[PDB]
Amino acid sequence: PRSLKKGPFIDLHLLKKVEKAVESGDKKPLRTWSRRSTIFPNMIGLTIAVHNGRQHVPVFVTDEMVGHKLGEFAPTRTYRGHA
Amino acid sequence: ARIAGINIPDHKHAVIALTSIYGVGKTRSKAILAAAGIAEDVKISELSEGQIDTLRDEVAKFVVEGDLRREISMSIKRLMDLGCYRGLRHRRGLPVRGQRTKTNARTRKGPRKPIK
Amino acid sequence: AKLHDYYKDEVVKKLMTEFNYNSVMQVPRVEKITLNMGVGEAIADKKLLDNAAADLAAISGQKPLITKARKSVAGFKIRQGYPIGCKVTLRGERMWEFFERLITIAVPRIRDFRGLSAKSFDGRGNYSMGVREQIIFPEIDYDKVDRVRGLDITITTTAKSDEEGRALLAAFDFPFR
Amino acid sequence: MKKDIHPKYEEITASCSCGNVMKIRSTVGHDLNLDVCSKCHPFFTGKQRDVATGGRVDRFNKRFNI
RNA sequence: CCUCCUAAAGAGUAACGGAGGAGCACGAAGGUUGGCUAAUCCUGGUCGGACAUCAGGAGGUUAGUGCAAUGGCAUAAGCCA
RNA sequence: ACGACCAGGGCUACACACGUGCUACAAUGGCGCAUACAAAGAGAAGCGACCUCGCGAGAGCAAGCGGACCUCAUAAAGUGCGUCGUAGUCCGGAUUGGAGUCUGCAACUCGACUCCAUGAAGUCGGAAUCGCUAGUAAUCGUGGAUCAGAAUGCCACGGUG
Ligand SMILES: [Mg+2]
Ligand SMILES: [Mg+2]
Ligand SMILES: [Mg+2]
Ligand SMILES: [Mg+2]
Ligand SMILES: [Mg+2]
Ligand SMILES: [Mg+2]
Ligand SMILES: [Mg+2]
Ligand SMILES: [Mg+2]
Ligand SMILES: [Zn+2]
Repeated sequence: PRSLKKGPFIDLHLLKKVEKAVESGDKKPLRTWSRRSTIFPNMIGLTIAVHNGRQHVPVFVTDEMVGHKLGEFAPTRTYRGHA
Repeated sequence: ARIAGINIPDHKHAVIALTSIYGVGKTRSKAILAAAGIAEDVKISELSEGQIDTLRDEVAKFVVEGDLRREISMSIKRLMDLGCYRGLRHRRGLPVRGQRTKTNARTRKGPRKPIK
Repeated sequence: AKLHDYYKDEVVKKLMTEFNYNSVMQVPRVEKITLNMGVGEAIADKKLLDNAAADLAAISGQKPLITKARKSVAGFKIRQGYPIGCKVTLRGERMWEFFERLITIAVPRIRDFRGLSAKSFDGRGNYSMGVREQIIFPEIDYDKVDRVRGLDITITTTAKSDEEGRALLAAFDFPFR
Repeated sequence: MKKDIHPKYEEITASCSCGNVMKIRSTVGHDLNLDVCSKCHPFFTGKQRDVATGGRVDRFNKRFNI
């Protein structure tokens, strides 16, 4: 986990994008690769297509998702079952 | 000898006896005892009722037993609802904290299941 | 008897105020409280049933009836007239006393108690509930008991509607939800 | 009720941590000492705090401050 | 040997006609006095589940009869003491 | 393009089978307080005393020192006193929840460490099978390389024996 004195980590570009979206009021999914980026309060309401390594999967941001990071909601490997 | 809605063994030392409560380990018990003014080595038997009451009060300060359990459940349920990686792991019944699964995950997985 | 006395003066009055009843006899009253221990494990050995009965007696000052199989069923491996459960029906002052105990002591002693089911009324007034542990009653000693067991409480009342019954119970400061 | 088949049933005093004194008829025999009662039990006080759902946004605000 | 149908509304009535049972049981499952009323379903209820035990309603003998079938049976011939 | 650059993912998946290890299953022990005796090493984009703050991991301040000088760095098993009294326990620590620290552009996948909570399996292990003849086996700690960080591995060092 991130050190508290350092503050939370968000990619600059992604932050800028988020800000732009907020300014607009638009509801089009934003395709991003920044899985390591922490979700913010201002990020709520937006859909953001997080890259899973192969494809971009849309994540509708909720109140409970805030403290979390973006990669958590974008499962990377696909396992069904052995038999 | 009932603290936080559960019966507690009398013959055991106070520190260890408190540990019978879901919500307190050793350190917590020690802290409780300090708050009370009661010695660690003394048994639950041969205590004054006032002392016991004080101990109960001290226990009440921490989230213990059923209350704690419910909270724990909620967190898990919350995670499940989220559908985050940890939540996903929980729903599967496999190690959350990034442990290996190829071998040695038998605490989560239970006993070995033969291939049909 | 304290609770009966309370009912006589206050609860009835409250009920009248609420439902706007014409007759004082139209008011609901708790007819009987029925306690039951279903004990399937008795078919293996007789003593367990006896123990259960003793526990029941300790809980409620009456000696229990030992109920028997109405019909034989293979699914549970029992024959007709097999001593399978034990039951106490409480009426009058003793019943009132039991009720007093239940709410003022026993229910409070329930481990992880966050209320009683409000939607548990049969549809015609008569409330029912069940306890997982017999040790919630201060009558049973924690050290003495060998087998953990429980019982079902059934509060039968004169109430025509379930809502009325609920109201009555509330008037007796019944925990609910 | 029947004379001999029934267990002994006599009035006892049930003391508590509240200071509440409760004279009740019971099969216990000896004087009873309680931990909690109906008046004491944290139903009205506890159950508001005991759920503790809260929110994440506020938590985030608290610890980072931007 | 018993029950039903064949059997034609008294009785009886045949066929290598159509269907089923008996070769017992019970010192209470007999006598009597006193009391009681079933199947099944729905709802609620610790473990407890389609199905034990407890409530309450619907239900109205659809149950029961020591066993085949028929005729009976609440005045119960059914179930307790 | 079977060449080159980039971001994200994977090499860490998980019905299962095998190998090599670590930790245990306790009392020749656990826990608590006190207290003794090493060796061998490393260190400048490094080792970092003291003092202050932090339950703690650590943080702040900041000497020293390319080092028989200073630092890592308190050896641990042990010894003495106390406690537990054979229990799935004051054994055992897996797992999970919450709160954190540090490294690093960055710890979701996927780090280590700390605190509080949680307390699985396991009561010496079937057929079978391995190592070791002396300062050896067994057991106890310590250091180094690789390294921003990340060892139960490896290579070393001493203790008891
Ligand atoms: Mg004729
Ligand atoms: Mg004729
Ligand atoms: Mg008669
Ligand atoms: Mg007769
Ligand atoms: Mg590999
Ligand atoms: Mg194996
Ligand atoms: Mg076990
Ligand atoms: Mg290193
Ligand atoms: Zn009280």
